[PDB]
Amino acid sequence: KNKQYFKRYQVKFRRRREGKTDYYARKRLTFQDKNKYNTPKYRLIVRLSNKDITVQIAYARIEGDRVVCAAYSHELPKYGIQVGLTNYAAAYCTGLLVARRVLNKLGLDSLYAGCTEVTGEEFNVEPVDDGPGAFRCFLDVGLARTTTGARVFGAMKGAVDGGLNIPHSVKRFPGYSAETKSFNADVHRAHIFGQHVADYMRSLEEEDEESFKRQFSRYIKLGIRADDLEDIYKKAHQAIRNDPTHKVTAKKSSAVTKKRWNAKKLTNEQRKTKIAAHKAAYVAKLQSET
Amino acid sequence: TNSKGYRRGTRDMFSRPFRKHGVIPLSTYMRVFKIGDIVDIKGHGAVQKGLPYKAYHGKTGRIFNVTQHAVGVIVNKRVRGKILAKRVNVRIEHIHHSKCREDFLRRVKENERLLKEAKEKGQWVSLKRQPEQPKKAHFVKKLEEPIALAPIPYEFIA
Amino acid sequence: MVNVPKQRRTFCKKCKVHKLHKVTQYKKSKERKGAQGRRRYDRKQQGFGGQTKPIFRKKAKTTKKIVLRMECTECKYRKQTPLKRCKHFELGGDKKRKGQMIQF
Amino acid sequence: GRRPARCYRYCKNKPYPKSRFCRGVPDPKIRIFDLGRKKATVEDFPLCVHLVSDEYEQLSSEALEAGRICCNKYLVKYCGKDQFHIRMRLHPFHVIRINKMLSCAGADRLQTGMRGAFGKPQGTVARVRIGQPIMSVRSSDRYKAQVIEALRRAKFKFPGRQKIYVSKKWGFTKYERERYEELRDDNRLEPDGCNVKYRPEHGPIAAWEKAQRDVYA
Amino acid sequence: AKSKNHTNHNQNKKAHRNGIKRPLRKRHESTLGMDVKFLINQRYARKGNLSREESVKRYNERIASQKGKPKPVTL
Amino acid sequence: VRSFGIRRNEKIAVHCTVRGAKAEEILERGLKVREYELRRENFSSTGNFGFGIQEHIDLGIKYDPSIGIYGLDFYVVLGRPGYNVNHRKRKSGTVGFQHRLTKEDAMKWFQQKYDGIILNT
RNA sequence: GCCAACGACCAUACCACGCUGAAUACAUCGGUUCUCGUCCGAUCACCGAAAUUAAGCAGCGUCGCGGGCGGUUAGUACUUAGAUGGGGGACCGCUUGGGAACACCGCGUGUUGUUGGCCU
RNA sequence: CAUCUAGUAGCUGGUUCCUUCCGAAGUUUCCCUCAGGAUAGCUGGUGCAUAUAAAUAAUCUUAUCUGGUAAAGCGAAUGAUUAGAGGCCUUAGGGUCGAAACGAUCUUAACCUAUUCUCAAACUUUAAAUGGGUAAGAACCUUAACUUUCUUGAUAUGAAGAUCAAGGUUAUGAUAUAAAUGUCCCAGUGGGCCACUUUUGGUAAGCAGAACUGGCGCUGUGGGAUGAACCAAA
RNA sequence: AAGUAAGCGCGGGUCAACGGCGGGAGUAACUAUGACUCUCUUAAGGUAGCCAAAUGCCUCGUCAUCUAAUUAGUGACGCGC
RNA sequence: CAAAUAAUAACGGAGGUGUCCCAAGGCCAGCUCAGUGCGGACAGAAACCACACAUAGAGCAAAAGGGCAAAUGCUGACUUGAUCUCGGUGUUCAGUACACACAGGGACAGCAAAAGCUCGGCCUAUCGAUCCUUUUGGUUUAAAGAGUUUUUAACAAGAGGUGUCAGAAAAGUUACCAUAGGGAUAACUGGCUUGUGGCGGCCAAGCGUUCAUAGCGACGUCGCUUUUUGAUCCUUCGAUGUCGGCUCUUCCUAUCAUUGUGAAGCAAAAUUCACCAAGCGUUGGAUUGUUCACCCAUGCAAGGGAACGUGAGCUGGGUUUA
Repeated sequence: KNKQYFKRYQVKFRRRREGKTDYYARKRLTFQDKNKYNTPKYRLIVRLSNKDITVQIAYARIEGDRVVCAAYSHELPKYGIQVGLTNYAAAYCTGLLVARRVLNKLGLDSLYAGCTEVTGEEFNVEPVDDGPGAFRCFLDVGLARTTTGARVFGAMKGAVDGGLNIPHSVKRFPGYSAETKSFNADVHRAHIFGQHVADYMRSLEEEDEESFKRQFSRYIKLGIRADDLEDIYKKAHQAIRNDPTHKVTAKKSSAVTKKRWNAKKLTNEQRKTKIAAHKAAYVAKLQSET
Repeated sequence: TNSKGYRRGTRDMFSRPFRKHGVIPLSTYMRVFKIGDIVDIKGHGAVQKGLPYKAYHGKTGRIFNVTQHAVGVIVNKRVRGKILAKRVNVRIEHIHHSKCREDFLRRVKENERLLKEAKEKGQWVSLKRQPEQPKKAHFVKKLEEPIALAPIPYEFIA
Repeated sequence: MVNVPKQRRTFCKKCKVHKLHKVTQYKKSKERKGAQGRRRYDRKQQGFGGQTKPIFRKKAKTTKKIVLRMECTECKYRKQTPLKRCKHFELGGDKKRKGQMIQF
Repeated sequence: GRRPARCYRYCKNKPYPKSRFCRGVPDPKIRIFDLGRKKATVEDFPLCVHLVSDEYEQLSSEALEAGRICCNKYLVKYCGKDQFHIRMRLHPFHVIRINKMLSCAGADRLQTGMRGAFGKPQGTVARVRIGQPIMSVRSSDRYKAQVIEALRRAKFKFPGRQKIYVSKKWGFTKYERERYEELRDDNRLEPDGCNVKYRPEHGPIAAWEKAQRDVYA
Repeated sequence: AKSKNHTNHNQNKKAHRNGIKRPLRKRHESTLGMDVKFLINQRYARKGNLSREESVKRYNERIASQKGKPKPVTL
Repeated sequence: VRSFGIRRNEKIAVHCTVRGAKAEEILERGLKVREYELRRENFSSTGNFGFGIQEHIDLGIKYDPSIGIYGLDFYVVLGRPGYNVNHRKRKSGTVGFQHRLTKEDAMKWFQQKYDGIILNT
C-alpha cells in the first residue's frame, strides 16, 4: 500500500515471518540465569513433519544454537522398523535413540541405563550416587499444540527411557484420561509398542477389506502384518540400545562446486545492455508506425 | 515547578528508535556479566521492569553484583558538588558492555607482543601513545598539470 | 461495590503452610475503661481546667482502609491484612458475569 | 480592538499554533492567498517576479491582505484582466495574544492588574527571513514593466525593506528558462497546471514507452 | 514582599572551592547488598584453604593418580 | 442500533457451516429452489459466491407450523487444494496469484456443475 | 551448486507481480478405529500413502516500491570563543575553531553459525 | 499609685585598642514557615598521617558510550494548510444535446492518484556545535592447579577466592598553587544585584521570572567629563 | 439492663417580639396602554400613604416654575439601584 | 517551558489525583485489532454470515506520555503470589523520614507438559508521624513479699488521622483605638513605561460636476507624545502637609488673534490651507467644591500646556478622625 507505510514498515524477525519460532517461548526456553554465567542448558527439540521426526539437543549460544545430538526417523530402517515412520510408537524409538546416542559419547551409559522394562508408568531417574545426577534436557515443542497424546510427547518418554532427566507430568501422555487423572500406563504401553495402529489394521479387515489398498498400503508391499508390530518395536528397543553411532557419512569431498550451477544473477553491465536494445528496438517498432 | 516524579521528561529517553520496536532480540539475555565489568546504561522503554531512573541513563558503571535477572552496577552521580558512587540494581536489558576499555586491552596485548620481539633489537620499544605531532618537512611535487588552477573569491549575485 | 470472596486459600503461619481461610471484617471494638490513655484522659478533665486536650475537627478523608480478618479453618488462627481505600465494599456477593446481555 | 503592529518590534517567542492545545482560535477574516488566472497552464505565463524580504521582519496579516489588493488592482487596470497569477507565499499561522483588562466600572479589582497573565489571541503574523519571498506574480514577458509597479505599490504597505527580483526562472517551476526550454524540447516536461513534471528515469519502464508512444503518435 | 526564590547562581563557584571531588579508589569495596548465596560459604571457600602450597601441590599428583578429570567434564 | 432494537450481546442470529460432500446435499437442494440459474453478482471477487432463499420448507422440509417458516442465507465459499496453506499454525504462508481463483472461475465452475446460467442483470 | 531442523543479526531479508526448479527434503494430499478437539476431522490431535508447477527457502527477472550504503548538497546551514566591529533597530560582516540535514544522483538486494543429507 | 518587673520582643537602635594572616553568604530541604529558625553548602581555627615514584589528583589529546537543542523536514507518520493537474467513478448537487437517455459534450462538486504554496511550546525519518559519563596498567597482563556446604554444573575445567610461576623502558600531554584525612558541625550567611548569550510572562518598563559564566556586594587605582557593575587592572 | 427530672424534639399561642412583604407571558378598531385571562411559586408578596426626598445608582432624570443664563431651589410625575 | 545528561522559576501554558478492581490480579493455551473492499433473502447509511487486505492507524479502569501483535489486546482453562519473612537499593533527599518502585535471600503456594522466576494492577500518580484507642500475635514477659485467676501493662504487626497533606484544638469587628517596626509594603509627588487618546510623514483606493493630492483621503505603514490613564515599586512611613479656587510670577509652542507672507474650486465680502513667528492679548456672569464640557453675554477675535507651580500665602467648599 503505496510508498508511505513501507517507509514506516517494521518487519517481524525472520522466522516469525515464516512460522518457525515463537520468540515468546524461545525467550523463555533459552533462559539461563546471570549468576550461572555461561552454563548451557541443552533443551530437547522434537519437531515432527509428514514423514520424519527430528529430535535434537541444542544449547543457546549467540552466533547460533549448537546441536550436540541429532537422531532422525529416516534411519530406523537400520533398527527393524521399515514403515510408519511418524507413529506415536516410532517416536519413542527416536526419543530413545537420541538419549543413547548422547550417553555413550558422554560416557554416561554405564550408569543411567534407563527403562528397558517398558511399561508406560511415570519414570523419573534417581541420581546415581558418587556424584550428582544425569544429563538434563528440557522439552522444546515449538507451537505444536500440546494436547494429550501428541507424538511430541512421544519423544519425551522415549528420551527419558534412555535415562535423561527431563521434567515430567503424565498429563499429556496418551492414555491418561481427563476425569480424573486417573493414571493408566497400559494405553501408554499400547501406544508405545504400536498396538492401536495394529488394532486399526486388525479392525479394517472387518469393516472395509478393500481399504487395505488405501490406508495401510506398503504394509501389503513389505509384508508387515498386524500381529508383528508389538514384537517389531520390542526387538527394536534393544537394537537401538546397542548401536547408537550417530550415522556419520564421508563422501570426501563433494559439497562445494557441484558442479555446474553457480547461478549468476545479471551483472549490471548486462542489465544496462538489456535496456539498451529494449529501448532501441521499441522505437524501431514505433518506426513501424510510419 | 516540577521534575518529580519518576519517568518525567523521559518521553524521549525511554522511547524506542524508529522501526526498532517490538520483540527484543534474543542475544540481550545471552550476554555474560562478571563482577567488575564496565557497563553502560541505556534504558529500554519496552521493558518496564527494572528500568534505571533517569539520572543514570547515559552513564557508565562497573558491575559489582550479579543476580538471576539483574546486575548491580556502581555508577557515579554528581550530586552537587561532589561525586557519590551510586549502587543501582538494574535489569539486564537496560545494560550494555562498554567498548571503551577493550580497545585499551588490545594495547596491553601489544605492549607485550612488541616488547617480546624487542629482546632482539632492544630499543625503542616505543610503548607510549604519542599525540599528533606536527607534520614533517616534505617535498610536495606538482606534475600535476602545472598550477593556476587559481581561485578568486566570487559568489554573490542573485 | 468492590467484591471480595468469603474464602481464601492463603498462607497461615501457625501450620506454616497454605490452608483455607475464611474472610471477615473488623470494625472497631470500642474503648474500655480503664485503658491507660483513657484513665489518664479522665483525670485531666476532672473538673476546672476546661478542655485540656485537642479536639480534631478539619478531617479530610472520605474512605477507610478495610481490615480483612482471615481466620484459618484448621488451627482457628486469624490474621489481618489491609486493602486499599475504596468507597463501597462487599463480602461474597455475585461474581461478575462475562459477556452477557447489557441489561438496561 | 485591532491595535496595529506599531509597537510590536521586539518579537521573541516560539510559534504558538492554532491547534488542539489553545482551542478558541478564530475563523480568519483573511483567507485567500492566490488570485488572477490561477487556472492558467505552465506555458501561458513565463515570467516570474518575486517581492523578496531582505530583513527579518514580522509581516502582519492585515499588511499582507492590503498588499495583495494593491498588487491586484494595478494589474487588472493596466496589463489586462486575466494576464496574471499572484501567489501570496506567506500563510500566517501565528498567535499574538492580548492581555485584555476588562476595567469597566472602575471598581472590580478581581481579574488582572499584573497578576496573573493568561492571554487572549488577537494577532496573526508571518515571520519572514532574509531572501525569502513574500509574493510572486506570474505573467507574460510583454507586461514586465507593468508587473514591477504593482509590486512597488505593494512595497509601501509592508514593513521592513523588500527587493523586487525578476527571477530568471521560467514561471513558478524551479527551472532556468534555458533548462526549461531544452528539457521540454524532447519529452521530459510533462505539464500540469502551475508546475511541470521532471526528468523521469524511474520507474519502472511502462511510462517510458507511453512517452514514446506519444512523441511519435 | 515576595522577593526572589530559586537560583543556581554562585552554586558552582561555591561547589568548586573544596573541589568537585571524586570518591576515592579502593582495593576493598564492600560486599553488602550483594548476592548472599554467592557469599555465605564462599566465606567457606576461603575457610577451606587451610593450606595452599604444601598440601596442595601434593594434590596435583594425588588426582593425577587417577589421571585427573580430563575426559568426563565435557558435557 | 435503537432502530432495529438490538444491543450489545443480544443474540440475534443463528448460523452453522457444512463442509465437504454434505454441502452438496444442501447446496443443490436449495439451488433448484433458486432453479439453478442464478444472478450474476451474487459472485464475489474473492471467488466465493452465495445466494439467499426464503421459504425454508422447500428443502424437503414439511411445513410444520410448530416452528414457522423462515428465510435463510446460503454462502458457498469455494477453493482449490492448498488453501490450508494460510490456515496451519506452523510455518504459514500465502497462496499467490495463480492459484487464487477469480469470480470468473466460480462462474466457470457453475456453468458446468448444475449447468446454471449466470443471468446478466 | 543445494536440502532440512535449530538459529544469530532482524527489510541488503520486506512488498508487488512474473518465470524456472535435478536430487534428498519439504509440502499440499488420503482417512477418522484410536488419543485429541471443534457448530463443523477446515484448524488442532492422531493413523500414512494413492497426483504436482501453490507454499517454501529460494534460482531468479523488474531502467519495480521500500529499505541499505556511498557520493553530492556543503565547508552550506548552524555553532564555540573574540573585539571600544557595523547598524536607529531588526540584525549583519569578520576572527578563532567545530561542522550538519532533507532531497538529489549512483550502487548493490540478506549475511552467516551448529547438526544431518543431496548432487542436477 | 506601688509591686510582681530588669515581664516578653523572630523588631528598631547602639555595642568602646592597634597591627598581621585567611576570607564568606543571599542557595538546599524542612517548619502556622515567608522581617525568623534548624539543616546542608560556603569560612576559619586546630591538628594529624605521608621534608640533609609506578603517590596520586585536576583542564586538553585518544578510545568509547550517551543526548534530540540549533539546523533540517512536511514529494515520511501525526497536525495543519494553498492552489491547480490527471483520473478510477457511478458519489452525483442537479445537468448538458435528450421525457431520464448510456444517443454525445461529461458540466461542476465528491472520491482516487502523480504534484504544489506555507508551517508547528505541548509534531518529527534525519540531526550538529557547546555538553554528560567512562577508560587510558603491579590495584596490571597472560599462566599453572588448589579451595567451595553456600556456588553452580552430573565438572569438587564453572564462578569467585586463596597460592606458586613468567613478564626490558609503568604505557597520551601539561601541572603540581604540597596534597590526604579528622575534629570544633566552628563563625557569619540563608533580602541579593548587574551584564553578554539563551529565555518565559508582559504593550512596555531603570518591570517580573529563570539557565550560563563573569562581575558589584566585600574594592581602591587607570580610562569612559560625571557614575556599584562598562574597558583596563586588582 | 430496665425505669428515669428538667431541657431538647414534637404540638399550640404570639409581630406597637426580632424581621420580611415575587415573577413570566398574552390581549381593547391608528399606534400606544393593559381594566381582563392563564401560570409559576411564598409564611405574607409592600396596603393606606409618600417620593429622584437629609432616602434614586443611572442622573445635571423628564415636565413646569424661579434667572438674561440655574448640576442649586420649589411644584409635580413615578416598574421606586 | 527547559536553552540535545540530570537539575531548573513565575498566580507561565494544557490537563489529571484523593478513586476503581475476585478480575481490571496471577498464568498457560487459542486468537487478531482500527478500518477498507467484493459479497449473501427480509436487511437499508449501518443488524448478521462469510472471504480478502490490513504496522497496530485499535484496545489496554489509565490524565498525558512511553510501551506493547502466536502480547501487555480479545477469549476460554484452573486460580489467590493482592501470601509470610529478612535485610538491601533507586527516587525525593539533609543523601532524613514516610511512601512508591526495585533487585535478592528464606519459606510456603498458583499456573504450566515444561522451561518459566507470579512478592497486586504494562510503566510513570492514586496518600500519612509521636501520643491515644483498637485488633491480631506469641500459646508470652512484668505489677518489685509469694502463689492462683480476672484486670491492667509491655513488646511485634495492622487499623482509626491529621488534604495547611513532616501532621496547633480556633469566628468577627474597631471610624474609640494602642504598641513594635516597615519605604522588605499600598495611598500623592518625582523616575522609567505606554497598551488608550491625540499630532505628524510615506503609499494612493477613492471622494471633489469634470480633476487622485484646492481641500480631502480607505486598507496598510513608520514615528512623536505621558500629561489623563493604566502598568510599575526605585526614593520617602524617628512624616516631603493630601483636590480646587483666590493671589502672583516666569516658561513652552503643539499659532486662536494680530504683523509679514505663500495658496485656493481666491471677483468683492467672508472663509479655508500652509509658512516665518511666542512680542502684546486671551474677559464679566448663572448652576456645581470641582477639574473639562455646557449656558447668558460682551468681544475685531475669546489658543493649547509647563514648575502634581503656589496651605510657616490664604481660604477650607470637596475629601478624610471622633
